[PDB]
Amino acid sequence: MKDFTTYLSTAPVVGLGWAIFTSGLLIEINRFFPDPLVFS
Amino acid sequence: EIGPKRGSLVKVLRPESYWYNQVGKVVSVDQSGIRYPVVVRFENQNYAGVSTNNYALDEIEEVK
Amino acid sequence: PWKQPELDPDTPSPIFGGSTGGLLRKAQVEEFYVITWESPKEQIFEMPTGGAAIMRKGPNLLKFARKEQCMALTTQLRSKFRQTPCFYRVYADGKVQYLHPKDGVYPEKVNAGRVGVNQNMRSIGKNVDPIKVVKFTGSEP
Amino acid sequence: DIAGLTPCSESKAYNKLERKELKVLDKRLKQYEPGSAPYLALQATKERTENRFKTYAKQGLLCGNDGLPHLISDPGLALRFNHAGEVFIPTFGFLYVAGYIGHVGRQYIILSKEDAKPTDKEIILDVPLALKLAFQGWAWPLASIQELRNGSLLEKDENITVS
Amino acid sequence: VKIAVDRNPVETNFEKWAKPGHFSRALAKGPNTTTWIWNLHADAHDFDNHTSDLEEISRKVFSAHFGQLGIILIWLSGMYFHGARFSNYEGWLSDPTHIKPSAQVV
Amino acid sequence: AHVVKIYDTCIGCTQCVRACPLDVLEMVPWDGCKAAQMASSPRTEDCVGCKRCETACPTDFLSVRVYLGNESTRSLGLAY
Ligand code: CLA
Ligand code: CLA
Ligand code: CLA
Ligand code: CLA
Ligand SMILES: CC1=C(/C=C/C(C)=C/C=C/C(C)=C/C=C/C=C(C)/C=C/C=C(C)/C=C/C2=C(C)CCCC2(C)C)C(C)(C)CCC1
Ligand SMILES: CC1=C(/C=C/C(C)=C/C=C/C(C)=C/C=C/C=C(C)/C=C/C=C(C)/C=C/C2=C(C)CCCC2(C)C)C(C)(C)CCC1
Ligand SMILES: CC1=C(/C=C/C(C)=C/C=C\C(C)=C\C=C/C=C(C)/C=C\C=C(C)\C=C\C2=C(C)CCCC2(C)C)C(C)(C)CCC1
Ligand SMILES: CC1=C(/C=C/C(C)=C\C=C/C(C)=C/C=C/C=C(C)/C=C/C=C(C)/C=C/C2=C(C)CCCC2(C)C)C(C)(C)CCC1
Ligand code: SF4
Ligand code: SF4
Repeated sequence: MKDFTTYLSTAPVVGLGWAIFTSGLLIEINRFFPDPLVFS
Repeated sequence: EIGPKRGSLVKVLRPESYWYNQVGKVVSVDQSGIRYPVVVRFENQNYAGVSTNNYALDEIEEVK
Repeated sequence: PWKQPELDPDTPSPIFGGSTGGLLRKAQVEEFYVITWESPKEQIFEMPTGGAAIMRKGPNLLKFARKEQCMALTTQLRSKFRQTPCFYRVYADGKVQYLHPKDGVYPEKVNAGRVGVNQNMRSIGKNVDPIKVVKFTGSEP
Repeated sequence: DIAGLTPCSESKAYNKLERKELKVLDKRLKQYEPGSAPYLALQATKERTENRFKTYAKQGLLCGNDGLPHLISDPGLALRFNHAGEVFIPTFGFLYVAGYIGHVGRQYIILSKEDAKPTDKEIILDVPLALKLAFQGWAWPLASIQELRNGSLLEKDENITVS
Repeated sequence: VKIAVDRNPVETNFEKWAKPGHFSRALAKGPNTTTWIWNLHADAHDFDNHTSDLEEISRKVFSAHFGQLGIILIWLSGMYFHGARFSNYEGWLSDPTHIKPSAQVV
Repeated sequence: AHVVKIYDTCIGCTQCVRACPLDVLEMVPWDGCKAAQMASSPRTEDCVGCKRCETACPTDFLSVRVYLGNESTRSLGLAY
């Protein structure tokens, strides 16, 4: 398990979790309060 | 003793070198009158892949 | 060496059917190179130009158009079969020149007879700028 | 108003563009049945389109002769004529986020280089450390001016030169 | 002609997943330049360069080919599935000429 | 007709001599190094300007440099 967690700490995997967060956050930020252009 | 101490860090002053104004460990020093006795080892590689090079007394100075 | 070995232009050649990488009109007109060596048995080796050939027990001789084609073969024989080849240079006039083991010892081993050539007593860099030699040739010499 | 631009509420081409974009959906809506899912999808798009146009008008935007909204960048005219949210305020929002990425990566680089084998820490990250710094960077401007006024931000001629 | 197998040659564990570049002697040292990264993804499946043994090269090849089949079969099953749940096959089947196919709803 | 100059930083590795195919580099004794060896370039007329030697040099910067210049039949590697 120590080696599995180490594999998960590689660059390709940590980047995959980052991408799901940033993309998931932005798509969710467009789904709610739809299509923003001016900021109030 | 002719030169810096074993295991002592020193800063390089060759303008040609990849390691210029950079720090490296002194691996050894020869006291037989050679022109470039001081052997130095750095962690960072150069462009070829070599991490050691023999420098001179005047070309090296104290750290930082 | 003790003495330069003169060329024996009539020695048996390897068993090789022929190819298209052989000699061209430059060889008869300008110069060509020939290599000699002595093998203990009958073996197979890769030629620089073309395919495979069979050596012959005893002296062997080839003819090439380039020095690199010859030295490429020495590196193969010295490594694979552990032999000691020697090659010459033949001009169109018939003159012959003995090139590679010119001292008898290969260049990667020191010998007392040799004299240094093109030896600058300075560090790389540390040489004059081109402006100082602007109107004649050479900043490195 | 400013720069010879009309507000989007008073413009005719702005409303012309609304009547056009809705007419495309109404024609597309005629094909399908009322209670079907394609009908619900197009009605939602109709609802979003009607909301996009009224919100841009309500926000005091400026529409040109073509009928499309234009943005203003000078903070003086933006603040004078109430157009600050367009560009002037988006600039501060981004800089806080951009600085956060810099202050975080700079700290992970410095701290891993204080240990043995920093090369391995780049390809195989220390995720507990990276998350720690990522949640400590909310006040990145304070640390920068703290590090500038102190002098431990910049290096001093211990860098490689070429000549 | 007969069957010939060697039992339990390799242990299965994630130890080498943590150590990239294990297959090559040069890469197992570790990275000091970013060129080590490009060489890694490139020399990964060049089994002939890893080792001189023809046997190991054969074991690696015969097992990697089993991967491409699994990769194909989930791809092929995806088309059947995506054609079942997100398509108009039953409608196209009754009027093929006028109706067009559609397996990718957005 | 290329130019090959070796500088004061040579350490007698012999890797330059082993590499260059055309036998344009040989080793000569010298008192400057630990190995008591130095290279030389007696026959540059046979230099093809491949520049393999410079690659062999394992010093911070090259003690052997091949300054390209005027060409010739031997330098251009022409079998014809
Ligand atoms: C061939 C060109 C080249 C290549 C291949 C690289 C490659 C790399 N560089 Mg780089 N670099 C280059 C040129 C190049 N560089 C040049 C020309 C310069 C100018 C000198 C730099 C300057 C530079 C700097 C200053 C840095 C790099 C770094 C890196 C590494 C970054 C890896 C990474 O992004 O971490 C992973 C990707 C991420 C997005 C990390 C995000 C982490 C977040 C906080 C995790 C949160 C997500 C969470 C864990 C998951 C939740 C998901 C859930 C919702 C499901 C990488 C190996 C960086 C490094 O050292 O690595 C750390 C570094 O700081 N480079
Ligand atoms: C399965 C296929 C696959 C693919 C497509 C990739 C693709 C990639 N790997 Mg890799 N990897 C794989 C398998 C794979 N890997 C395997 C089997 C291993 C052995 C465990 C590794 C181990 C490995 C290591 C050790 C490293 C990579 C790195 C990289 C990236 C190269 C660096 C770069 O160009 O961006 C340069 C990046 C910058 C200049 C700044 C960082 C910003 C990045 C782009 C954001 C993160 C992108 C994110 C990962 C994309 C999502 C993944 C994507 C494939 C869908 C690249 C995206 C390098 C890396 O740093 O990853 C990012 C790296 O160091 N991989
Ligand atoms: C902490 C990481 C980091 C930091 C603090 C900086 C900082 C800086 N960079 Mg830079 N750079 C980085 C990474 C980083 N870079 C990487 C990974 C690359 C390879 C793509 C580059 C390539 C690069 C170039 C070509 C240039 C700069 C330049 C600059 C300077 C101006 C800002 C800019 O526009 O850059 C550009 C910004 C990018 C190219 C985006 C970088 C990619 C992401 C967004 C940043 C990486 C964050 C890291 C992966 C996350 C690790 C966090 C950790 C906790 C895991 C500035 C001081 C410019 C300069 O020379 O200054 C005058 C310039 O020309 N950078
Ligand atoms: C009826 C006998 C038989 C059958 C049906 C197959 C079938 C197959 N062999 Mg094969 N083989 C056989 C005898 C057989 N072999 C014998 C006797 C030897 C040694 C003398 C070999 C040695 C051999 C090698 C070295 C390789 C194959 C490979 C393959 C696959 C190539 C995939 C392809 O391109 O086509 C179409 C693909 C398909 C139709 C997919 C079908 C997938 C299922 C699982 C096929 C299972 C049938 C299997 C042979 C029966 C045994 C299963 C049982 C022991 C549990 C294929 C499925 C290649 C491989 O490994 O594939 C990855 C490969 O490199 N075989
Ligand atoms: C093997 C391998 C790997 C893998 C990779 C991959 C595979 C990647 C990718 C991936 C992908 C490919 C991803 C994607 C993602 C995400 C997304 C894509 C998103 C999202 C979400 C959302 C947010 C949504 C929402 C929604 C909508 C849209 C509408 C409404 C409804 C719902 C809610 C659904 C790596 C290299 C890493 C590591 C090692 C090797
Ligand atoms: C929608 C809506 C809403 C709101 C929302 C929100 C949340 C907001 C926001 C937000 C934001 C915040 C947005 C934005 C904006 C932005 C923009 C608009 C941008 C831009 C860009 C720029 C400005 C740029 C420029 C330039 C150029 C052009 C060149 C140079 C470079 C530069 C970049 C500078 C509400 C609530 C009412 C509800 C209903 C609907
Ligand atoms: C406001 C505004 C404006 C104006 C502008 C101007 C005109 C100004 C400027 C400018 C300038 C003339 C500037 C200068 C200089 C700068 C500098 C010098 C900088 C910077 C940076 C640094 C120094 C660093 C940073 C960082 C990094 C990169 C990483 C680490 C950390 C930190 C974050 C710190 C406009 C209208 C356009 C638009 C709207 C807004
Ligand atoms: C063959 C194969 C496959 C395939 C795969 C694929 C094909 C994938 C993909 C995918 C894709 C192709 C995706 C895409 C995507 C995209 C995304 C996910 C996005 C995003 C992002 C964001 C978040 C944005 C943001 C923004 C806005 C909104 C505004 C401002 C600007 C920007 C742009 C920044 C599989 C694996 C299945 C299986 C095996 C085999
Ligand atoms: S390759 Fe360089 S260091 Fe080695 S013997 Fe020749 S000149 Fe000296
Ligand atoms: S240029 Fe080529 S042939 Fe001439 S000495 Fe250098 S490596 Fe040898």
